Amino acid sequence: VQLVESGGGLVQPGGSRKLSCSASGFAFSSFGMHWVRQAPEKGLEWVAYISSGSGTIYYADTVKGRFTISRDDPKNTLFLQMTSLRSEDTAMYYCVRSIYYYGSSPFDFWGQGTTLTVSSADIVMTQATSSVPVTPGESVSISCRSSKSLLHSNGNTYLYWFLQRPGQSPQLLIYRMSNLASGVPDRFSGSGSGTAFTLTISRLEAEDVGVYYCMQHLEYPLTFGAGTKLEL
Amino acid sequence: STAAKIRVAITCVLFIFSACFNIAALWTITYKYKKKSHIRILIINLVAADLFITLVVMPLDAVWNVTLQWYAGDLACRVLMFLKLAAMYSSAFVTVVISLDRQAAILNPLGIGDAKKKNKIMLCVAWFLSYLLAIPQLFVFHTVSRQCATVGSFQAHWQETIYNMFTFFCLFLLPLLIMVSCYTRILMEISHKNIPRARMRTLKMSLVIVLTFIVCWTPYYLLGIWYWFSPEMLTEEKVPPSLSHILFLFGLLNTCLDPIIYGL
Amino acid sequence: TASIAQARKLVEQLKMEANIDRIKVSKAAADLMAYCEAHAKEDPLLTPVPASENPFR
Amino acid sequence: EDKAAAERSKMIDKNLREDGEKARRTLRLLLLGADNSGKSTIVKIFETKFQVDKVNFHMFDVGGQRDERRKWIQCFNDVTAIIFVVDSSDYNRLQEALNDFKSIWNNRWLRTISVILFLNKQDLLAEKVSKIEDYFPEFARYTTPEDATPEPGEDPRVTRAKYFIRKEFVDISTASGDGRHICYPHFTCAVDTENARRIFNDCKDIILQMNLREYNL
Amino acid sequence: ELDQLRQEAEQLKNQIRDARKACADATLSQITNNIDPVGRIQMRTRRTLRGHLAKIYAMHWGTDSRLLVSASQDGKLIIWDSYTTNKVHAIPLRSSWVMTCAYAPSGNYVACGGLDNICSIYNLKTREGNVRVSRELAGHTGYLSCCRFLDDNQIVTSSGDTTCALWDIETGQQTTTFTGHTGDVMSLSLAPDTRLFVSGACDASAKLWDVREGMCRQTFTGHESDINAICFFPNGNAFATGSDDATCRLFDLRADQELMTYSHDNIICGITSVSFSKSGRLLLAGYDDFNCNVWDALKADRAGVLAGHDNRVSCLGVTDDGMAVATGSWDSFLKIWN
Amino acid sequence: QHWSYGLRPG
Repeated sequence: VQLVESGGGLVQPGGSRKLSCSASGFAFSSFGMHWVRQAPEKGLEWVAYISSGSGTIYYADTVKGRFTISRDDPKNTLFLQMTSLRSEDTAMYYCVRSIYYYGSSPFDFWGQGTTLTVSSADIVMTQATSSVPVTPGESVSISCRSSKSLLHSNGNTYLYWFLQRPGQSPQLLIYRMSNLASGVPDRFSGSGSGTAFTLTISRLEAEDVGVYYCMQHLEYPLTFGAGTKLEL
Repeated sequence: STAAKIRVAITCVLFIFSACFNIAALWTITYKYKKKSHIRILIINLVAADLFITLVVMPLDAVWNVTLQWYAGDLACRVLMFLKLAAMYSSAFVTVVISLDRQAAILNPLGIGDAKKKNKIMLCVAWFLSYLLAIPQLFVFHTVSRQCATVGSFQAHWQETIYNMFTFFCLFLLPLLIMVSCYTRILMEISHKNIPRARMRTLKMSLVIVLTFIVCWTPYYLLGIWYWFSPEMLTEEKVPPSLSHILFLFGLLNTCLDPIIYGL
Repeated sequence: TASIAQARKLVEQLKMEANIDRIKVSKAAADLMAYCEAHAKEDPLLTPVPASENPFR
Repeated sequence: EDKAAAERSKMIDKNLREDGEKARRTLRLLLLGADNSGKSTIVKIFETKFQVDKVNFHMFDVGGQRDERRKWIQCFNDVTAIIFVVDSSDYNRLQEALNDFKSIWNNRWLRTISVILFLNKQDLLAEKVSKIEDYFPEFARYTTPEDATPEPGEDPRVTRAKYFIRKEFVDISTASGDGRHICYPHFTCAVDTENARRIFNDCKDIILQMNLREYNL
Repeated sequence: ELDQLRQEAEQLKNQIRDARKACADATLSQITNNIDPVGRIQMRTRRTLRGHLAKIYAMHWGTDSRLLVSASQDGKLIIWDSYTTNKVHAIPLRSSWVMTCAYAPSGNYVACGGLDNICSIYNLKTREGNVRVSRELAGHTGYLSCCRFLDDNQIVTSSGDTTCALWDIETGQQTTTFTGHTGDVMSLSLAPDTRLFVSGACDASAKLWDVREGMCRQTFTGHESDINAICFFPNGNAFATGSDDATCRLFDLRADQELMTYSHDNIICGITSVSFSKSGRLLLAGYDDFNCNVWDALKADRAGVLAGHDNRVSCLGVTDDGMAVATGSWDSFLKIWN
Repeated sequence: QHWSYGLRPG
């Protein structure tokens, strides 16, 4: 399972470019695909979504109309056409697969990303502190708050946790505030109460150093919080 | 004036019987074909056309029988006559579709699996055409000045005659020809090859269907052609009003006979 | 022979079955009834639960 | 809320409907017979496929399964026809074939399923009548019917033997079937090539009579 | 000495009958004659699942009591979310003739099989996002009638070969073979503790098996025809069998005898499926008369009827939380009842 | 009578 993104580079303001993602190692047609962005020295920001069957598309209010999202299942590629550009589009663009069914693990795999340089009802996620000093072998808790309760009538608290290590792409840790993603060490745990959530790492390690992000999947304008940076 | 007051009563009792039979057959199809089948689609479509006839044609007949002048007005006449003709055309075209489906099932059995699609398209066409051929009713019917009649619309008698003959072809003659073609094809195919009892049943069913159709619509159209090719029969009052009043009901007689024939 | 071996296996299995220790049918019935009574309050189908707690309505 | 799951279910439904559309036009047949019978050679678990006038035929030979065959025959209660092959040359095993045919014909789940019968190995039957190949049943009382339509150049002993075997099978057929299913006897051989045509014609008759019943003709 | 062994077997059978008769001092009807009846059980179709086209031959519930696997003759397994009626998975099969389906207790895998004489184990939690065939088990010489997971690495199978098997999925080998029956094994039920399991075959007999020892413990011989369905009482000390002779029966292992018969004169059609309720007070049995019955397990009286199917009730299951009952029929519809 | 046989209400 690997997603490799091509495109990027310099563009003058007002230009246009098509980012592409080549997917190899899984059933691309049976997945939905998200374009997410990360401005330099800043957090994540969901950009676009195209579902399996290309029957549902969603855009952020910051890109609606300017950007379009398309997919070619026959040759396993996912395209983002950016038509008008400005300095606020300068960012690393990641492609994230997300398969939706009962018990699924959305946002499991992330791409490496492509750099692109340009020469009120949304739920707000707040992460208390910009950073926390940590020492190996101890336990650390990260706190997140949501403006709106994420506990739906079906009992699913739609909070997701991601870890971005220095110089790598985000990796899923927990996908519904309690469920541990495949390949994640048991030391990570997640609890919540519908509006306040906590991610606990039992024993810190060299791998745990990085920025932790929270996300909500209640209303499709998905919102991330300014992650907490665990460094030492 | 007496025979008209009898007619209204016969029309009312026909309303009652037809509603009873149509609703009963619609309910009974849920048991006879509790598993969904194309026969159910065709039968419910025929019952729908028959109920549309029952719920429009009869009220028109009773009300007009009492109120000799068409007290509703002009556009009321146009749209209501259009609805009457469309309902009768729907009945005729749906029975034609049923006959074609039976012919296709017996002559080309292997295609039964494709009969749910084909039937569907046919039905749609029928219904649309029944409302496409009914449009002239709007134009040709004008309210007159001491009921509603076409005497104020057609410029020459031959136009009226050919219009009546066109509805003759589209309502009686063509369904009869298609029914006879389909059923005689079925009989000659089955006789070309249990099968004896089967073919006896087929002959009984085909003969009853064709002859009931014939008897139901032959007096009605007999008076029809009489008048259309010879209007003077009414100026000299050769036909007593009792005969006309009774005979025209044979058309609605098929409304009640259709559920019994095709539903059993 | 094959028949001899089959018969020997059958008789050995019958002997193994015979040695089993059996309890009275009354104890069987009593224990089945006891289990049914003990877990009667936890059976949704036997005692229809409120429509709120039923996930299918 | 997760509408994506509903969308995935809709896509699954679309694919399932397409597969059903693809499979609806295939006419299914169940081939069953003894080991002596030439079941394999007829068509020119085991699956076979063939075509006649662009109607697909899917023929199933269970092969390694039950002998009462009753636990599995229920899986084939919606097939178009059961193709039953009997080796006519073997007189001693012909009673076994008749008993198997009686079993299949009176089975609970096959009361609507018709049987296409292939009295295979007809040239061997002709060769065996030879004198030494006497007939085990009480056959002396039988003589050819007035309506016999023998193949040209057929020795009368041969034709009366053939008609005796056919009469035996059709007697087992009519005696117990309440008109809901019909047996179609045919005589075939190893080099015969018209078998697919015969199955096609028989199946057309089967669906024609199914339609006659559906319409209460 | 064939006659000597025959006489020894007959004497052993007579001894078994005498011991059973001695143990039978009362009857379960008499003992339960003072317990209040369960009353009229009204159950309504809460969900109907309509994706299938051909006949449904088996279904199984997941341990979560929410997901549900169903196998159909059109070569398709469907894993549904019953709460929302939407299809989680649709698995296409190599062979369209499927007589069984099982759901792993952990929910990772799902097994199927049929006339192909192979048990196919499918993996659901693939990193590729598609259900793959984790393995095919190909040691049986007869049609696969039933299969039940013990864990993610062991599966028990019953075949018309007149034998059952305990497999090892990783190595694809028959770890154990149970070879006592004299007829096609039609159903098996796995004990709650998984130590034992019962199997009902077409020799009008059921047999109790030790999974790890590999030997028959008891043989129950009450029925008069094939035993299509078998289920365990929730406590592992009894089991209910459903046979073609329009009769269900209850057997208790410790007493090693038949306790009660659930039959009525108006029922002359065989039992296809048998299932118990969570408490064990309800015995739901599917019948060939296009409808299912609900029996008072203790009083033998018919407490209710489920009558939504217009064809044979092929399969019947009850959730681990006892919330609902899923019945699948030859009409291509599964119905959840509560 | 979809036709006008007299004005005889129809």
